[PDB]
Amino acid sequence: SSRPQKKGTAHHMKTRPKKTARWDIKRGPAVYPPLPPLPAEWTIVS
Amino acid sequence: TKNGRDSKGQRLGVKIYGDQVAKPGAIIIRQRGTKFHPGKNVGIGKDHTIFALIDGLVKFEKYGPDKKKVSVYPREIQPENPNSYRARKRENFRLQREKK
Amino acid sequence: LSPKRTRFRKQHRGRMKGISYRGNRICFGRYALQALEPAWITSRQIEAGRRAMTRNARRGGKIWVRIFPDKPVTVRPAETRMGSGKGSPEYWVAVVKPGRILYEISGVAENIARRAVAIAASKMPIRTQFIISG
Amino acid sequence: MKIRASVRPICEKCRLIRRRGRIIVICSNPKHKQRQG
RNA sequence: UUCACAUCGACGGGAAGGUUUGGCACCUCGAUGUCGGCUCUUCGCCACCUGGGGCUGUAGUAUGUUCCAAGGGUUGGGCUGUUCGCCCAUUAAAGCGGUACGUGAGCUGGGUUCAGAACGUCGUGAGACAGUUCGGUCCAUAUCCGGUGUGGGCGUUAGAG
RNA sequence: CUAUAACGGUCCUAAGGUAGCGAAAUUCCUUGUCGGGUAAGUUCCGACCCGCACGAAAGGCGUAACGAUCUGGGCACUGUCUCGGAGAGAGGCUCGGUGAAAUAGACAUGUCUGUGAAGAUGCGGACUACCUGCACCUGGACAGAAAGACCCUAUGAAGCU
RNA sequence: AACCCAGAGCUAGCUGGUUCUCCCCGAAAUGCGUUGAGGCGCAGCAGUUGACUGGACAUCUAGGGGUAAAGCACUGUUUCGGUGCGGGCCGCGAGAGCGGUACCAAAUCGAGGCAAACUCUGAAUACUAGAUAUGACCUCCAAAUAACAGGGGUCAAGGUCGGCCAGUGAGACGAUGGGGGAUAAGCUUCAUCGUCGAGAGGGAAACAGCCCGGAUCACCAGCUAAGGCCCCUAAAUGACCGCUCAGUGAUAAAGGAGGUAGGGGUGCAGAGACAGCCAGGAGGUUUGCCUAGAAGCAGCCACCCUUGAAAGAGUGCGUAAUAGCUCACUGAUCGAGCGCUCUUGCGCCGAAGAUGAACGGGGCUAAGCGGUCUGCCGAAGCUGUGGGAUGUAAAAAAACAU
Repeated sequence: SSRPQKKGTAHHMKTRPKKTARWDIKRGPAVYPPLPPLPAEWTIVS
Repeated sequence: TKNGRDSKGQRLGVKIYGDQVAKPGAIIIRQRGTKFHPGKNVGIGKDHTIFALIDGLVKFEKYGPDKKKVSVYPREIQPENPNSYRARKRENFRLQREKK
Repeated sequence: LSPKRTRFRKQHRGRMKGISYRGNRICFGRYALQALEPAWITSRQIEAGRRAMTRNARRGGKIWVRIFPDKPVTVRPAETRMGSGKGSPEYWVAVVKPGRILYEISGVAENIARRAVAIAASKMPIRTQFIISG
Repeated sequence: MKIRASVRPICEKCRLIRRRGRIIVICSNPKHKQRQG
């Protein structure tokens, strides 16, 4: 004994998924080419 | 058995910091003994309180290397204004009232 | 082992905060036992270690209890923790932070100093190591 | 054997071999024949 | 005898356990029935005895200690309501424990927490003492899971012995 | 001899326990020492005495007889026990007839571990298990029974002084 | 202290109960007083309504404080040495004197710390008080082409007084600074914030209080956050650099270590090394004492010199002790890589419980952990499309903001 144990909430901070590798923390999503705009989608003109 | 636990809870701050606006008669310092001495335009009190005599500003400064020497001044300036927002709010009160 | 004058009977706890300066370079002696881990050290540890290096040296060289406890720790009986009336007459404690010198010993040849201060490190609750007077 | 979890070479002639994990001492004098951790 | 480590290990230090005494008081006061015995389990080990081994300040016979080992074993009584609290006679030994201090919809009620009564003491007094002493109806025709037995349908691709 | 004080001095009250009895239905420490009894007896009998806190009509001490009284040891007698066994009767069991009960949110109602108001069939992982009867046992469903009787609270109720 | 009827539907600050829809706003569990603390009164925080307002957010500058840290001026303690005052002791002698002691102690000095009720000093934040800007969109008019300034119309937003009225008054955990405790508790008590309370959803296996995030609705549409990409479950068993061989990867220390990849220092390596085979390995001398004996090896003192390649009054065993044995040291062959040293990273032992593997399982030598670059999955979040509702507001809308 002489060592406490880690309970609810307390247990969570020790043992939740952390992304502890500086690299993957850094990253950002792909961007893209700007994708020039798109036409209308509907027309009464018929 | 405890014997202990008899605290008073009294409060004694500085009331008007340097470069605030002192009314006349208003208290500058409520103190226990004389940390800050009276300078000019202030009056000591019965219990060493330091209160303003004329409107103006409070200036804490050394009256000796050690002492505070609190003081007051007329400090009247700036009549000039530059804020659009206050005028805007007032303008809205009326426009909306008229609309409704 | 304790102070003579009881300035204030009881004294509440504190906390460790690592050394950064006053690393207590070396003043007396030539070989010190530098602490590394912050902790308390009672007066009874101090007794123990001192005995260790005195009877180990046993031929020459002078010990130096570089630190003196000077703060009381209390202990309460088994009465449901009501009011902490009397426990200061119990052990005293020296708050020892990192980078601090615990003993100093001169007038001793090199390796004899190593055995004295190594044993002395065994009697004592925190990981240390011995330093020479640089 | 003296299963000391931390003992060390003591005779001048201790050999300190590790086998199947266990760090052990073997000396010509079996008083000294220790196995560690 | 000399010899720190065959054996005991002062002075002090670092741990694991969770079963003693405790600290909190989180569930349970439209209720989670207490001590000790009986019967019946089953599990843990850091091992008491039986299986194998080192080391021994082991001549042998005894041992002393540690190491792997839970497969098994782990009496009968006298005293007390009272698990190493204990003398008797053995015995290979006559272990320590966990299981709501295992087990009261299985059992007894010797103790304690009911009403009677008394002793010492406290209280002027009613009464009282985690002091003592004598007496004091512990209820039950299993729905379900569980377990021990035993069947039937049906599956087994045609149907059966 | 050493000890225990026959006998003395001090404050004290109104005075400082007489006779008997005594570890006692009163002695806590305490299974108090010692003797008898027993193979072994914290119970028991006889004594000693530092009576924690016995004691003279809230009587002291002892008594022949009497006790569905409490208590200790005896001889005879035995299933109380060692260590069970067989038997007869009434139930249980099956078939014909009549036919309740308490309980009951709905239950398509597994084990181990983990979790969780910190002791789950209802959540997670793994294992295990055809469906459904009947007899039998009672470890769980914090099973039923009585809105606990212990503990506390209420500027609750009631009884006694 | 009967039973029935009546006052009596007694009283209960205590338990239980309180039924149909939608819409908008939506708390507290704090202080004070209380025969009061599992009540109530006031404040504090909702609603709704009427004024007067000015902000709120960011930025910057002033003003006081004595906290964190530091410090020994103060107070209180605190070790090491200096100094010696003065005192005790020996006595001489019938007075105090020069002194001596490995002597006890008061001020001081040098070195050296420590303190919630110590400060010569002293931050960051916090607080108070000032000025300084500009938020979101539109429609625009004049543009080559933007931008923005030019206006106009909206929308969004702070407070300080009041009115009518509530509920709340033991919060919980997490982070930090602390008291109490044993620097024990999912303990208790306060101060500043977060979530839960009153809040869903995804990650965390399950799992109020940890992480992202905030749920008006529809969608068999898409991009991401926290977290992840072998199977059970979505998505690379994807790239290259390293490190682990224990199933570690899920849990705990002191201590131990020729485990393992590196690093920091150190000397040696043809006036050749650590390996081994080797050879040699003393004279004084039995060192003096003690002891029966002590002769290197019970114990203690001197502890050197001579000889030489080299020998320590001998390293260990042993002998009654001697002797004996062997080490250190030293030359030759073989042959040029080996000692020492502290720490970094990952590991091993130390590390054992009671129903049955308990750590998601299958498993894995990468599907583990350290590092970087790329693609993807991932929520009720953001987008896209389409409805609803509140006000803003006074009218068809439409547009915002929720």
